[PDB]
Amino acid sequence: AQSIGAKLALVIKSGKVVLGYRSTLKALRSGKAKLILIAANTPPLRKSELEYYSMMSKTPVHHYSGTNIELGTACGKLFRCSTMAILDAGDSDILAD
Amino acid sequence: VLAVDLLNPSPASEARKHKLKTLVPAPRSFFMDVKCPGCFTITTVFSHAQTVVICQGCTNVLCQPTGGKARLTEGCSFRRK
Amino acid sequence: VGKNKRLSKGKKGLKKKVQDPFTRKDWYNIKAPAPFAVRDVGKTLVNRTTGLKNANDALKGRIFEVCLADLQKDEDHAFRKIKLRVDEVQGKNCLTNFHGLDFTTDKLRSLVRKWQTLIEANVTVTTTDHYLLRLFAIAFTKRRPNQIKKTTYAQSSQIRAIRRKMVEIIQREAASCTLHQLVSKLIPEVIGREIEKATQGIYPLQNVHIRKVKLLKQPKFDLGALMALHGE
Amino acid sequence: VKKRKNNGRNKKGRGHVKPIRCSNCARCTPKDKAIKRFTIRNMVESAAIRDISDASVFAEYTVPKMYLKLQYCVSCAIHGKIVRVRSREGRRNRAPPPRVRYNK
Amino acid sequence: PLSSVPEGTVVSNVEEKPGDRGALGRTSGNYVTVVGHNPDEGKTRIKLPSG
Amino acid sequence: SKRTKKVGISGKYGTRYGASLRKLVKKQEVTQHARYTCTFCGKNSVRRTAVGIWSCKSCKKTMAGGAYTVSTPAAAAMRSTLRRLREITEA
Amino acid sequence: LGPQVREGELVFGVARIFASFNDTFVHVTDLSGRETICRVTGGMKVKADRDESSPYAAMLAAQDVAARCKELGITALHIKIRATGGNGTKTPGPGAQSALRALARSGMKIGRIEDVTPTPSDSTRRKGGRRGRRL
RNA sequence: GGUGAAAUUCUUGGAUUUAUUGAAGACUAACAACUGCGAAAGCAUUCGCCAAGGAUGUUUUCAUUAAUCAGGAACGAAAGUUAGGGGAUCGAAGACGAUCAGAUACCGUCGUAGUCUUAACCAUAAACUAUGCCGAUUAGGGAUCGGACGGCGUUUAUUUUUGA
Ligand SMILES: [Mg+2]
Ligand SMILES: [Mg+2]
Ligand SMILES: [Mg+2]
Ligand SMILES: [Mg+2]
Ligand SMILES: [Mg+2]
Ligand SMILES: [Mg+2]
Ligand SMILES: [Mg+2]
Ligand SMILES: [Mg+2]
Ligand SMILES: [Mg+2]
Ligand SMILES: [Mg+2]
Ligand SMILES: [Mg+2]
Ligand SMILES: [Mg+2]
Ligand SMILES: [Mg+2]
Ligand SMILES: [Mg+2]
Ligand SMILES: [Mg+2]
Ligand SMILES: [Mg+2]
Ligand SMILES: [Mg+2]
Ligand SMILES: [Mg+2]
Ligand SMILES: [Mg+2]
Ligand SMILES: [Mg+2]
Ligand SMILES: [Mg+2]
Ligand SMILES: [Mg+2]
Ligand SMILES: [Zn+2]
Ligand SMILES: [Zn+2]
Ligand SMILES: [Zn+2]
Repeated sequence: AQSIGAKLALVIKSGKVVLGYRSTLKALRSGKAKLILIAANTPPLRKSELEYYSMMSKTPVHHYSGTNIELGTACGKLFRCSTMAILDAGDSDILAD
Repeated sequence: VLAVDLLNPSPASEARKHKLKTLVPAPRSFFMDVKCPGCFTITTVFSHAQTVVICQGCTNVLCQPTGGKARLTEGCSFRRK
Repeated sequence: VGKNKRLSKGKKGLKKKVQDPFTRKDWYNIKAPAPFAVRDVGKTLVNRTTGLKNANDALKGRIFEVCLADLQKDEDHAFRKIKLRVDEVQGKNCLTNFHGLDFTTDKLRSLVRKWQTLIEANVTVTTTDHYLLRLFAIAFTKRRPNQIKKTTYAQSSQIRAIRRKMVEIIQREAASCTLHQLVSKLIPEVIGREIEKATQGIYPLQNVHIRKVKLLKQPKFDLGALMALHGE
Repeated sequence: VKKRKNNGRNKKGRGHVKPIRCSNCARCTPKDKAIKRFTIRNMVESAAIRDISDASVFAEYTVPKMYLKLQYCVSCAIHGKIVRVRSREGRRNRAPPPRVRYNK
Repeated sequence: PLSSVPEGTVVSNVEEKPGDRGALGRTSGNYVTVVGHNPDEGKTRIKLPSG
Repeated sequence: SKRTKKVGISGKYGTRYGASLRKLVKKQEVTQHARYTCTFCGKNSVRRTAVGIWSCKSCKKTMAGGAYTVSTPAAAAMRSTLRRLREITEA
Repeated sequence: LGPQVREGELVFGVARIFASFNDTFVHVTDLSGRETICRVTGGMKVKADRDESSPYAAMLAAQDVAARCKELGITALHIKIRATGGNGTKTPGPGAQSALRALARSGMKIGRIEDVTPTPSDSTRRKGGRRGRRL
């Protein structure tokens, strides 16, 4: 799962993504999200709620293998992050698989 | 020995020295045109390619990288250009 | 030496009365399992059955070393010795079954030689009958007829490839077998000749052998199975 | 002065090597420094083979061999006459001695 | 129950007899180790903190 | 502006109890007053309440640990052993 | 008294000769190792205790084994020579071969010679120190 | 039993020896070499996981980013020190048996610290190739370990190309 680190860095530079929980849900209502990521140590109730929204909106979900600290530093930010959504891909190819 | 013409070595003697130790360095690699049996196209492939080369048509492998010069698929033909 | 005893019998003692304990011994015959050719393998000694001391209790945990040459009536198997453990005692007869295998000491020392490579591996396996037994394997490098180089050494990467191949073959052959079925495969050395063929590409690898086999666990006694191979 | 070019050790290209126990006095010496002899012999001496041969129950019989590898420290090596002092020029000769193949 | 346990595991608050609710190994940083089973006449060997 | 050369936290004891005894207690006091990152929420706020109780000031979780440390080497080694033993043997 | 058997057949035993550099042991058991038939050591014959390992003492000790085992009915032997082993010399003592001949000359039958010296794969530390016995 | 020869010690309260079974701690024989790897000290049973390194191959990329270093810093055998666990084997100190004119020794039977491991100190060795590091040039030869290139055959496999 070493490839996801390089793919995510490119998306930040080229495409547009939104970080956090409240903003991620608001993107799911619009139905124009393409991929959401979930950290390992997010609360289990919050995890199960997010997957249900994805099932209604039928968008793919990816389970990150690290904590919420590692997800934040994987995006160049200096703060924790638990969930995020990719509104559109840039020059990357994350949505290919 | 003790009386040699260093300016004009024989071509046979220069084909055995290291690629950098001749009178003037020169590469010993080349390019080649590979004929994929499936298609009629032509692709230029380095002799020492480090990457798996895919043909434009029908998406077939043509070479496998290795330590020295890449080995071609058995059912293929090439010419040194 | 006669004249060295100082304390002798000890603090205080007295001589004995009854001697010659061999007047109360008995002799029994020993039998062999089904696959082997000859059944009689020798005689055994024990105290006579009496009150408070049954004889059959003393003849239920003994093992014997019998060379495979004697069992098969063939001098080819002159370097392998196997053990037979007694289970049930009929009238003046002891019944036995398989309990292990081992090379002779001199054959193993003659195989190992300098300027060669020694490859060795082991793996545990269980049969359809719930027998837990372990197998050892051994092989050596083979010289080439036109070879001029002094030493024949394999690369450690190749050694691991052979070792991986050895384990896979042993597990596959012993995966679906019984103890009686497995023994019938040990004496013609089926495992060795199949290993040599598979590892041919990696390196020649002369002298493939199964060094020894010992078993770890046994199921319930199941007297019906023992009589099936015996008394044929 | 150096008495030997190799320091009488045969160790170049590494820093350390585990020692072994001498087979006579149980001394510790590096493995590369010890004198090693490999010997193959019969179980019984040549005069006794006939008595064993005709007392066997296997028609013709071949008594097995015994294989040993003895290895000594230098102090015990030249007291047991395994090796002996050589001349200054004859020291630098590592070919094994030519065993007698005619025996007069 | 101590029977449904492989050898080598550490446990705590072990019952001397089934139903007495804990007697052995119940102090800070202590445990007991199972050693082996006897499937017939079911009985288990254990090692106590004192040895 | 360091205020001490080597005494450290155990400077409140003055010149009592002997030099050696102060060193051993300092080894154990330093590790119990520090803060550790929570394993559930991720924030850096976990502090000891009782002799063997540690709780997070943010997500309010409470966990039982060592006397003066969140976990002990013996207890940590057992989880890996138990995990490795379980998954190969039964799966 | 002895095992009943036809005249053609012969019954087998095994002899375990332990020959160290200080004494020699001659021991005869049944086909398994459980039952001991006879055992005489080299020290019983000699009275000077520096000759317990002498090859002469082994011959005398081996002779009366054949006599004592003759009436039990056993007529053939297997041989298992062993040295001290372990951290020892691993070379059988001087009396190892003398006893073997005396068994053959006395009239007993012989088969399946072997060496059963115990050898370690990697041993504990050996007695003596790092400097050895300096005499 | 042990020795050049003996003694102390253990033994019919069955020693030593024989076969089967169990527990504990240490160590990895033979293969093993004028052979491999690491900055040195050092490193040898199997397999899984984790990060690192040299050489070779290259019609990839950067363009002087380099050499050696007073003070300063990381690692540094064995013995020794501070706290727990472990303690089979060997064995400083110590107690006996012989030897000797004497024997607080060499030889023999016992044996504590130590020998092993976790967390911290110590910074010395004939730490040796008694030979500092970078670069250029100077003579003949045959072996060997790692990578590449060329070639006639033999061997062999669901076999070719590869490997020996
Ligand atoms: Mg080097
Ligand atoms: Mg050194
Ligand atoms: Mg109670
Ligand atoms: Mg003696
Ligand atoms: Mg001397
Ligand atoms: Mg006894
Ligand atoms: Mg062990
Ligand atoms: Mg090597
Ligand atoms: Mg080994
Ligand atoms: Mg300096
Ligand atoms: Mg040290
Ligand atoms: Mg130490
Ligand atoms: Mg204390
Ligand atoms: Mg200690
Ligand atoms: Mg001792
Ligand atoms: Mg003293
Ligand atoms: Mg110095
Ligand atoms: Mg110096
Ligand atoms: Mg030269
Ligand atoms: Mg050559
Ligand atoms: Mg080469
Ligand atoms: Mg080639
Ligand atoms: Zn095509
Ligand atoms: Zn010596
Ligand atoms: Zn928390």
